[PDB]
Amino acid sequence: MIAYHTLTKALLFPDIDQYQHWHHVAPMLAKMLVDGKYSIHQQYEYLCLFAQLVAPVLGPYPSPGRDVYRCTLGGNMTVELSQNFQRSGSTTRIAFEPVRYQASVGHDRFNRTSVNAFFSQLQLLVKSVNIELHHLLSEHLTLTAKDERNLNEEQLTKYLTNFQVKTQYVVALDLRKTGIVAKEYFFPGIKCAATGQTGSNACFGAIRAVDKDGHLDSLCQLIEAHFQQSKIDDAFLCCDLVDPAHTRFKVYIADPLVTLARAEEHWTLGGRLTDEDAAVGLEIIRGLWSELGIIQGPLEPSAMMEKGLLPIMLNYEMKAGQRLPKPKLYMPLTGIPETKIARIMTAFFQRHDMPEQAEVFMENLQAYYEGKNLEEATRYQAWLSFAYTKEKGPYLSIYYFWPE
Repeated sequence: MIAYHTLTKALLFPDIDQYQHWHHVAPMLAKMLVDGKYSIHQQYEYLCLFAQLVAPVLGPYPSPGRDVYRCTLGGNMTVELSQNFQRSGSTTRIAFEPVRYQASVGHDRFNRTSVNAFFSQLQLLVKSVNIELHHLLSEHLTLTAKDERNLNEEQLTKYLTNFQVKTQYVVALDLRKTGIVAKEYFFPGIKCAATGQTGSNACFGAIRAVDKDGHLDSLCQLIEAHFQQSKIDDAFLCCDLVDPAHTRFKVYIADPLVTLARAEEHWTLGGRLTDEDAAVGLEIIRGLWSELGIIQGPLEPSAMMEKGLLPIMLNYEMKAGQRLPKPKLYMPLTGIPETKIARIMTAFFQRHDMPEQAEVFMENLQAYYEGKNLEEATRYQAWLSFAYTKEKGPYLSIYYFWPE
């Protein structure tokens, strides 16, 4: 937090919206960098980088009732903080939808230009960021001008009632202790509502358009077969902003059937993953889901939103020289008290030889939400992500929602 207190008396923000995003996001970001054992220089580097690079493209500050282009990152903002837990440290990730006020006031209805503006700034400071995949994938996974002309307000109003926002792109800065690596997410929902194609057709067609030598086709077919068998459509796609030949693609699904049997079906790709690591990780998942008491909300996206409940999500990672696709499970935590989550997390950390994470998890969480009663709060920690390898063991991430 010292870096937030110190940079606050040295940074001159040009407008009130950047000022309010700084004081909204930087305190918790500073706490997480301290908790993650980042050096004091990376605390200043990444806070200052957020101020200079990210806050300008977070858009107008969404005061209650303010008529602005809205997003659901962190629940209600255009920015979301998350944390990946290691043994002797943690890694913080900043995710945001680049947006400028023109999107709120009629000059960019689907917010297409702001991600280009952000990348032109990001690439000046993080030279390793390659956006060749943004130019390649944008056509396949976002609404083009043709798609927009063949779109009627009936298909868009139906899509917006199930998924709230008009988001097409999300950028994630992964703050590794050796330097930032960036990832981009493409949401083809509005494109598919205009063209009628399926999410799997858009996401896997985009991968095969970039993967010309077919290095990923065996992984894509295994995943596509499970989606067609288990009757689920691809929701969106992620990629690393690196050289297109060295990137990782991740295909996401969002299942409104929040049951442990449905989660296990996707974790094993309907039985297509039979290795020992999928079997061990499944048993660690089974116990976490059980002890957390993951709430099965109503399937209808109408009533699941008014109950404040989230679906289950998974992604499947794909790289060129990879044998099998690598799953990761996202368990929704909204509706579960924060102290209950912190009790299972502490027990998890000490069971899997992470005693330093177990000692400080509760006090670190309470400091993220100063003066809040974590026994009544149920909408702060929103997602728990799980992946397992024999090398890494089980590794967990928490995705945080902002207070209302």
